Amino acid sequence: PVYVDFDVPADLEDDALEALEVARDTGAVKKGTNETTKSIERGSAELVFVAEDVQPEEIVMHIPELADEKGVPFIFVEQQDDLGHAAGLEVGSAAAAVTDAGEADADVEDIADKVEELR
Amino acid sequence: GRRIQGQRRGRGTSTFRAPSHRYKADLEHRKVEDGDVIAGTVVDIEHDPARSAPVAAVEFEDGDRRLILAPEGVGVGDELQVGVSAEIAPGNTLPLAEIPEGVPVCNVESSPGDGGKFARASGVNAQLLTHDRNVAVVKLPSGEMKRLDPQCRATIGVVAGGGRTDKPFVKAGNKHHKMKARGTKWPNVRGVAMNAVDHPFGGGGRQHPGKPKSISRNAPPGRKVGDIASKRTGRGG
Amino acid sequence: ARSAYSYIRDAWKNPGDGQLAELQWQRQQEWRNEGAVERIERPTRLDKARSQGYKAKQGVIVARVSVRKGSARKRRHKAGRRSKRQGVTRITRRKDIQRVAEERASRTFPNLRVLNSYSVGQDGRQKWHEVILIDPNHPAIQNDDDLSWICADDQADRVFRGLTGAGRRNRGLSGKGKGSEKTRPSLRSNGGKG
Amino acid sequence: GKKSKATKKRLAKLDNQNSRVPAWVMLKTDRRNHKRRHWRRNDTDE
RNA sequence: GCUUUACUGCAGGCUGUCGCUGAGGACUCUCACUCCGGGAGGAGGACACCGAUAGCCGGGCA
RNA sequence: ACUCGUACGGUCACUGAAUCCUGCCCAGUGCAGGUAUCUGAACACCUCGUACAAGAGGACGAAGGACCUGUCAACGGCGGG
RNA sequence: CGCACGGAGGCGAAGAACCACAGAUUUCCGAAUGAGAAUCUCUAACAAUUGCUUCGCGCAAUGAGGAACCCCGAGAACUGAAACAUCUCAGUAUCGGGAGGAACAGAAAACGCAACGUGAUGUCGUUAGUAACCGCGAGUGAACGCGAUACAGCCCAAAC
Ligand SMILES: [Cl-]
Ligand SMILES: [Cl-]
Ligand SMILES: [Cl-]
Ligand SMILES: [K+]
Ligand SMILES: [Mg+2]
Ligand SMILES: [Mg+2]
Ligand SMILES: [Mg+2]
Ligand SMILES: [Mg+2]
Ligand SMILES: [Mg+2]
Ligand SMILES: [Mg+2]
Ligand SMILES: [Mg+2]
Ligand SMILES: [Mg+2]
Ligand SMILES: [Mg+2]
Ligand SMILES: [Mg+2]
Ligand SMILES: [Mg+2]
Ligand SMILES: [Mg+2]
Ligand SMILES: [Mg+2]
Ligand SMILES: [Mg+2]
Ligand SMILES: [Mg+2]
Ligand SMILES: [Mg+2]
Ligand SMILES: [Mg+2]
Ligand SMILES: [Mg+2]
Ligand SMILES: [Mg+2]
Ligand code: NA
Ligand code: NA
Ligand code: NA
Ligand code: NA
Ligand code: NA
Ligand code: NA
Ligand code: NA
Ligand code: NA
Ligand code: NA
Ligand code: NA
Ligand code: NA
Ligand SMILES: [Sr+2]
Ligand SMILES: [Sr+2]
Ligand SMILES: [Sr+2]
Ligand SMILES: [Sr+2]
Ligand SMILES: [Sr+2]
Ligand SMILES: [Sr+2]
Ligand SMILES: [Sr+2]
Ligand SMILES: [Sr+2]
Ligand SMILES: [Sr+2]
Ligand SMILES: [Sr+2]
Repeated sequence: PVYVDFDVPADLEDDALEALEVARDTGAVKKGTNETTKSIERGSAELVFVAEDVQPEEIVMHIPELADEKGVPFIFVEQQDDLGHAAGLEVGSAAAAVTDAGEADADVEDIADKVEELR
Repeated sequence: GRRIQGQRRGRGTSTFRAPSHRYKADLEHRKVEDGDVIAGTVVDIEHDPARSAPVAAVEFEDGDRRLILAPEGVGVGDELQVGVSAEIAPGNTLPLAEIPEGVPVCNVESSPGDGGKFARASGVNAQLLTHDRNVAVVKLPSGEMKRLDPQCRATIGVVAGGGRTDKPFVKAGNKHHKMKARGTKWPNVRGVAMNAVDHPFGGGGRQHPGKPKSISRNAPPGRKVGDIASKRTGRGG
Repeated sequence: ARSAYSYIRDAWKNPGDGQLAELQWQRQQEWRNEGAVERIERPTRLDKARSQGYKAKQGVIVARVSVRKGSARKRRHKAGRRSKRQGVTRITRRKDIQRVAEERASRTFPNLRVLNSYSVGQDGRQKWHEVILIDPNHPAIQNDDDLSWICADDQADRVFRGLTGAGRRNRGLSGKGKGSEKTRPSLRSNGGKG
Repeated sequence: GKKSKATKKRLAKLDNQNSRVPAWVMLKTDRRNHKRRHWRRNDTDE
């Protein structure tokens, strides 16, 4: 909420998570805030995911601005457990990143473009 | 020295407490959701041990039985009303806004919904003076002009039992019996009649206060006795 | 490159600036309505917790404790006292609020032992600290190479004896040289002059 | 006064403790109850 | 033990200042905070309370 | 605590039923109110000083005091010539 | 066949008594824990607070004691200063909390015989009534080092 500045529609989120699953089964993904943060810094992040139900918020606060001064696009997910399941984890995940997608390059690109229009 | 009587008071020991367990009811304005729709019948008139004045037992339409701070002229059988659209008759309770100016009121609220604070003793009453969209001015029994929220509820009429103060106690026994019903230590020994150790005015070979009686507001407890921050004293001038 | 943790750390270097400021103003409202000791699922400051020995593991607990701000709540003398000993107002306690916080927490969890604690801010009348506690009886910890040291009998009630880091710090044991003459090996052994 | 079952057991013990050192103990030990209590002269507990 | 314009201090009261504490020399506001209200909600409001310090009074007490 | 109390109350004091009455004094002391001007601490601010600091000075000035007024059914006073 | 030498009687070569180790039994109150109570009572009990958790008291923890010693907190006054306020008595007496068989401390953001030097920590001897404090009064009072004792050095957080 303090780091969230734009609302992502449920349908748009569905598109994003579906793309994440195929991204792990084809390309490559990073699970967990630490790994996600390094991707944004190293430049290998194509699309980063950030959960909105993170408590404490400190854990993710930095993403929305780190991704900006690195030109990396990000999208907000409503639930931490859905992001983790999409990434293929039994547990939840505060943040994940698509490091080089796979057969989702078109979808991801569009999703990234849709977010820009959504402010 | 030793702590003065005023200090023993604050400890709230048995001697200084009021016989609450003997008290009847915390006479507060009945709560109503809205719309005003609420009335009751006076079932009886009782003596209130805490105020030495009469109190009306009232049974409401919803079945609630509660003692009420009775104004003068209320009797068994009478129908009392409480709400925004209540009838402007003695015994009824409605916000100061709905109460026409120039009309005597009692048991006035200080903050809307508190249940009544001002003008509750025998015979007293507050005078509702000015209306407004923001404030209703009332003249309390002390003569002070009190600006209040027009939403503050109040009962119409003067409190019952007026004139109680007109008859003298005559003898100590009568005072004794009244005192026994209040949170007060009685009788009263004059400070000047005590030993120096017991009170600032104590000591001396003859009875007279040590220094002058008018004490500063800033005086600490144990010393604040006599004429507390008096703006003047005596009768002349 | 930088750890995600380093960002939580950097944010907390100035709890009155940026997002953290907004966050604190919001949380403190909820904290003021909470109890004295409140167990919490996750540390408010991950970097600090982990840095202090915390682990997302069974037997590791965290609790936020609030203690009143200010000097000693002292009762004035009721018998003869020389002017030096007649004070009340300016007297301060020798244990710091963080240490009081740690103890109040340890008492709430009789079976757990205090591992460490850290500050999470303060309003105008109280301070909050989050204490990391450990269950010395859970096998998850009895087998943890990094934490099983706290399972030793001599670590029982370590907070009440000042064995905590904040405890040792408050006992004036930081310096190994000059200034620590009356503090090491213990305040009591040095006649209580530390 | 009203005695409870326990008070009564103690009073009972106190009364039996008030017995004399049996005749045989004198012979066996080749020669005194230091706890000889009297209802009037002495005073029990409780 | 007691007294006081004895000496020296310590509580306590009053008062300024810092923190809590925010938006647009006097003022508006609401979001912290306080109170009223079962509640919805109302009043108050960056004051008050509380923490800290400074000046004044201070046989109430040592 | 007072208080299931709200000035026809309750707190703090003095005097001490009734009856006839209760003069004069506000300079000192107390209390309270006001106050142009004077005095009045700390923080912040300005000058000097110190590559910083200690420190010196300045500006502003709260309650309080000066000053003014009210008050004796306040403490008390009611003489010499 | 206790202290304890009596009377009656009994036990022991089926090896008793007696001693060592191990085990059985082990009423009621008691931290006292189902609830209450001056050691009893009433109708299934980890009461209370916690951790784990099959979220069920299922598996666990705490409580109280102990001669002093130990560690963390609160903290006098008589007294000395030929009075007394800072100072002193003294961080003493006493109080709150807590561990162990010992505690605490401990592998340098050290020392500073200033070095081309020492090398975790306690403790003992000394340094020394020295430096330092103090109505610079009365009084108060270290450390580095040195000689010894015993010696021991490691693990995380993060980077990846
Ligand atoms: Cl009366
Ligand atoms: Cl502990
Ligand atoms: Cl050396
Ligand atoms: K002394
Ligand atoms: Mg009432
Ligand atoms: Mg009268
Ligand atoms: Mg009474
Ligand atoms: Mg009298
Ligand atoms: Mg007398
Ligand atoms: Mg006498
Ligand atoms: Mg006195
Ligand atoms: Mg007289
Ligand atoms: Mg007199
Ligand atoms: Mg030792
Ligand atoms: Mg017999
Ligand atoms: Mg309230
Ligand atoms: Mg005295
Ligand atoms: Mg008389
Ligand atoms: Mg029981
Ligand atoms: Mg002396
Ligand atoms: Mg001398
Ligand atoms: Mg000393
Ligand atoms: Mg040294
Ligand atoms: Na504990
Ligand atoms: Na010291
Ligand atoms: Na007897
Ligand atoms: Na005496
Ligand atoms: Na005068
Ligand atoms: Na046994
Ligand atoms: Na148990
Ligand atoms: Na259970
Ligand atoms: Na002497
Ligand atoms: Na003397
Ligand atoms: Na001195
Ligand atoms: Sr989770
Ligand atoms: Sr009321
Ligand atoms: Sr009420
Ligand atoms: Sr007198
Ligand atoms: Sr007159
Ligand atoms: Sr324990
Ligand atoms: Sr007798
Ligand atoms: Sr008379
Ligand atoms: Sr005067
Ligand atoms: Sr060594």
